[PDB]
Amino acid sequence: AGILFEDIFDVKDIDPEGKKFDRVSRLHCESESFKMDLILDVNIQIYPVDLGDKFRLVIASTLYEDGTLDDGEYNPTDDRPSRADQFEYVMYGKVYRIEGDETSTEAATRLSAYVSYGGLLMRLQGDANNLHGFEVDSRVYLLMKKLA
Amino acid sequence: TRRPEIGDKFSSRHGQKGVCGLIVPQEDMPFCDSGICPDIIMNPHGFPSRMTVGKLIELLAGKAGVLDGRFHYGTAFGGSKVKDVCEDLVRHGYNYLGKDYVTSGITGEPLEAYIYFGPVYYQKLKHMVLDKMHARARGPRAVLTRQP
Amino acid sequence: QGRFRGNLSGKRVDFSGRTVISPDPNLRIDEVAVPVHVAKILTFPEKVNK
Amino acid sequence: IAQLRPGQEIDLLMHCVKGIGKDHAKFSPVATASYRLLPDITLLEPVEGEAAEELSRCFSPGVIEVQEVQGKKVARVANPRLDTFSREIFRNEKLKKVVRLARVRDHYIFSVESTGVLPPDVLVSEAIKVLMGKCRRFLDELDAVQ
Amino acid sequence: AASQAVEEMRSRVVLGEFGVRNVHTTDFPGNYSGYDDAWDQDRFEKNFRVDVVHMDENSLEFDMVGIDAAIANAFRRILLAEVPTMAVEKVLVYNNTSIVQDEILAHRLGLIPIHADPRLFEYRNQGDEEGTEIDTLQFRLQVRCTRN
Amino acid sequence: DIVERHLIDGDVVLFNRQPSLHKLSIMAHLARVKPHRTFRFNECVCTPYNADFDGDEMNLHLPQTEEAKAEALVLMGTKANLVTPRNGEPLIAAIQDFLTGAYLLTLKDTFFDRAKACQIIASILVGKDEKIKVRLPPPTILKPVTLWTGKQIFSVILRPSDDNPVRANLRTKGKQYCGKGEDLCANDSYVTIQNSELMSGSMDKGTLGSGSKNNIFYILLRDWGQNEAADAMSRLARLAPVYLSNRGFSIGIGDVTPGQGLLKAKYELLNAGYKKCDEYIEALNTGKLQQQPGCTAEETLEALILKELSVIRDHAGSACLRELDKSNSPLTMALCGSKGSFINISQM
Amino acid sequence: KTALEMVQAAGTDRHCVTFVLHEEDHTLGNSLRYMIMKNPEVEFCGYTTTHPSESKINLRIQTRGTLPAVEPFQRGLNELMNVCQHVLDKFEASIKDYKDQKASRNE
Amino acid sequence: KQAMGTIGYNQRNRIDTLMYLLAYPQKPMVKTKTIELIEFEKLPAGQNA
Amino acid sequence: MIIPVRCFTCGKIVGNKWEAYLGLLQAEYTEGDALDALGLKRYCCRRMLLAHVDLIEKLLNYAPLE
Amino acid sequence: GKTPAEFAKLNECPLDPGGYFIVKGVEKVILIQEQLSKNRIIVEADRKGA
RNA sequence: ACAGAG
Ligand SMILES: [Zn+2]
Repeated sequence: AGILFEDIFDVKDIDPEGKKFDRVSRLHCESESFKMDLILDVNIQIYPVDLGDKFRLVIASTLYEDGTLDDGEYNPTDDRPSRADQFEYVMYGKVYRIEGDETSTEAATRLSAYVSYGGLLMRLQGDANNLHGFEVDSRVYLLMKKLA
Repeated sequence: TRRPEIGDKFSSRHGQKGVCGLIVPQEDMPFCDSGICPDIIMNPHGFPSRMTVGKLIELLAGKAGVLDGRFHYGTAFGGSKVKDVCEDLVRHGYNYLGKDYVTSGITGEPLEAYIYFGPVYYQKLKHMVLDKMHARARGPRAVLTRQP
Repeated sequence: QGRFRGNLSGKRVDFSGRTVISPDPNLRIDEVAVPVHVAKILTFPEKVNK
Repeated sequence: IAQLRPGQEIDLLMHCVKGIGKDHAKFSPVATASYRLLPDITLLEPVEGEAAEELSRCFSPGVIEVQEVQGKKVARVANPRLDTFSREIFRNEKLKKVVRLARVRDHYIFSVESTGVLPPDVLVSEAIKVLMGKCRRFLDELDAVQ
Repeated sequence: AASQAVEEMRSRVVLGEFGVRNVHTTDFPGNYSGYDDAWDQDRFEKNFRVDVVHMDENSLEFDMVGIDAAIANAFRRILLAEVPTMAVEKVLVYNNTSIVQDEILAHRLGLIPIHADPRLFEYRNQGDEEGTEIDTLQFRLQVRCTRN
Repeated sequence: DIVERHLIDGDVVLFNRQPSLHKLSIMAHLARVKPHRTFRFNECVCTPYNADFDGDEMNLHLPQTEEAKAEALVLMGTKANLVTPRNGEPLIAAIQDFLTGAYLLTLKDTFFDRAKACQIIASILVGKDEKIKVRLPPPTILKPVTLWTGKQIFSVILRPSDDNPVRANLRTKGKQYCGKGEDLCANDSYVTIQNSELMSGSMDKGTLGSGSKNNIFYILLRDWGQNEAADAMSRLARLAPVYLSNRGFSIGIGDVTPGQGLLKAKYELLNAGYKKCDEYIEALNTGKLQQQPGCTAEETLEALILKELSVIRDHAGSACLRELDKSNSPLTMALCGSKGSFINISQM
Repeated sequence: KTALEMVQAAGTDRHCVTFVLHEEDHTLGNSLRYMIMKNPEVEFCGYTTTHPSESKINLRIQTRGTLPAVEPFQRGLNELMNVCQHVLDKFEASIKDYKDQKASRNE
Repeated sequence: KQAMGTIGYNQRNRIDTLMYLLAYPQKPMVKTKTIELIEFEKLPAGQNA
Repeated sequence: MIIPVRCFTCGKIVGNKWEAYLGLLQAEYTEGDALDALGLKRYCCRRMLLAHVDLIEKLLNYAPLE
Repeated sequence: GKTPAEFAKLNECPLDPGGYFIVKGVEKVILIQEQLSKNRIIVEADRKGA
């Protein structure tokens, strides 16, 4: 595998401060299996997300499950079996800031990871044991499938 | 007989003076559905700082006027109102605020924003670059001080 | 208009020109377009060497 | 051309030559040549009643027809080609949400008005050959280099 | 649905209240998930049709279906700028005594359209002030005004 | 022998507006000969000269000596004079239609497919950039559609080829920052440029313009050298017109027309404010007025009236800006700071 | 005289080259770019006018694999020519069909 | 005051130090009442663009 | 001075409509009916006749003659 | 008191305002001069504040 | 000596 993180997320709010943009919506989500809160921008024109939807979000280091990190360039035209065939939405971006929780003065374990998908931001916040394998200046694939 | 070139000063009856900066062919102008392309393209950036709202109304009153054979009055503290000319434009099938669906002449694809289109009175000013270009290499000198 | 201000501290100079200015964004910021009519007049003395 | 008074005289001699319109605008053969994509105004919900009349006045005078089906007025799109898109359906507050003003992308409606030099069916045929001629010229230079 | 939104996005220019959307052309290979947008001459020759809807003296309206903006705009630009015609370039004036200035009269006579078929004539060479049978026509205007 | 040749491309030539208030009013430029009669220069250099292209005239001087070329080129060159001597702030930077085009490009709503990404980027491939391999970045969105977010296209200004060494870094507050987001703000107004890639935030006057520091061209100047700043400015001057002229950007009478939500609010404010003034009129002429300390009773009345009348403008002003939509062209120019202000919008 | 000049990118063995189409403007540029972008072996394609005073366009092509960019460019010219050949045959058929119908009516 | 236009009806029989004329002048499409009092729309200075 | 031969914006020949336009205004058409009867659909052509001043009809009095 | 048909014999324009002289062939206007009213008691402050 | 222009 080349998976960093994987969990099922439930959408809890769609626009906290109003609809600032047409195509983009700021999804605030919470995970069942782990206590992870998720901020995520998605293009809601190509992929529409509703306030009750439940989706599976995998973050992966490589899009080919055989664990070959060979990415000189990404060719859209090329067709081979990959991980994206199982998922509806895919984004490519870079982890750019790992930051500690400020809200407790002692004995804390929550971490924030920030990923930017060309300006579509993600904050993934949770226990340090679940965010393992994130490093600054690393490039990750988000993958996302809605569940019935 | 002089034809307008780069550097010739034109003005527009509201203090929006401006020198000619580029002359582009008819094939490169943006064009409406009816085939009209502008004689002059004016930059929108002049209006916010200068608040020449009267130019914006003159364009609208004139457009509603040419379409029905009227001269609309622009008299101080009076004149033809926006509410009257808006109803003239929609009767002739144009948008009530003069904005039109404009196609790019370079790419052929349509422009995203609607573009304001109308007839604005433009007056040519006496200041022409041909009467102002000057160069000296060496030449005649004064008699008292032997300097140019 | 006396000697010290008008003719000594500042003075009329040759190899000089003046024209209306107009924009051109396709030039670099270190460049200026000079018209051919000024360029044919404003000469520079190039010393001949190898 | 001119206008005279007695004793005044004009005598001259003209030389007509061939040129393209990129050189000077007196050579262009068209009054205007343009195109527009074709409208397909579609009704998302059925508009009945006296809202059918005010939907037929937010458009050009021949596109929305109001028809009686049971002694009741229902509106349908009839000829969306004649629409000029004045966007009057957005001044109305109740009917912004029942229409989808659009344009078919791959369907153009050319309008070529000639000035009289040669008729416009020959103008389009000549215009297509010019683009064929531009492609032919650079194929010759790829052959000349290689 | 995501698929219904994709189909609108690649086939309809939609007009909003504040701006047009889906303006660009997108049917290129690798822009979409399952679609095969590579060039296929047989698919072009099948879909393309031309319908002439109106024609009379000096006017023509016709529909092209299945061609792209990048080629329809080429036809628009050739008709404006690159289809040749015959027009006056030189005026040889003998005894002009009218109030109309000679430079203005020559400009007016230039803009008169001449019925000569331009395919039968060649381009006049560089220089060559006289010209010949192959590449020039000649007109003579001569008017004397007198009292009745 | 001495040959008095014509002025040719690459001559060092002095260029000067007639009133000079500082040293940057006269700078040295490399000449290029062009057919039309005017002098022409890139509009990023309008701010040092205080030039405005409304029939303005400028002077040109041709130094007649090799020693005068070198002093002009090394000391007075524009690339050596990007910052004013006074406070050390950049003056050669982006201006109107290079700030507005950059702002609209870097907004979160912009997505480009491969054909339009290439056609915006290919504009920069002119001049000395004609030999570089263009480095189209990987797309952001992959599975439903292949989209490039407009921030990536902007980053091609800062690093246009794989061999270019520039690694710019910037982290600053934008103009319309809410103050609590810390890169998660709702306005998308916090700027991060990490390794010459724009990770968040739109580009305002405060990041691409001449006002002050925290400017990415100032970062390039201080961290990578003069030539890198001058290249990026030439790329922005070339790229942003190609976007903006094919997006369309226009102002109309419908962009300054008061909606019904304001006309009710304005009527309430005028009636309330005038009636509060009328009571203080009565309290001066025919009663007690609480005379403020240090002023006479008449003067105390002027400061109360000016208080009421300021409240009317500010409350009516903050009512119009809440009912304006986005893509209102004065509001875009006010937000990015390219021209105008929220006073001007509220005033018209 | 020559209307075409090829300018290879400095590091790249013929897969990146800029084509200076002389005596041209947006008319050929945008149409030819469209046919080249329809080829799945092209990575980047786009044109710029060097200056409004200059009738040049710098058409850049970059290809994915090992193939030289001359081959997409030549295929681009040929397919555009075949499109314009087919557009003409359809147009002239519809004009003749319209004239024949109009002459067959009211007679 | 500086706009090119038409001095008057005697402008062709008039010899002056310097005179500017516009070839095809047009009268304003939007006009004041003051324009009608001074008769500016008889010898106008400008063109509708 | 005299009616321009072509419309500035599109190049339709409006220079032959002038002697007709004045004639129709003697038959008491309105301006907006007179331009519609001559074929001036687009408003850029309409302003050629609507905004024109016939100066040459008045300069030609002062002009010298036998 | 002439009619517009008789201005044409004099080569003059009916709309020409007059109000000016012709002296040695140049048209010269006496401008309106603004003045203070004589025979009026000004009451004003001196430089020294008296 | 006056009027302009920035
Ligand atoms: Zn016209």
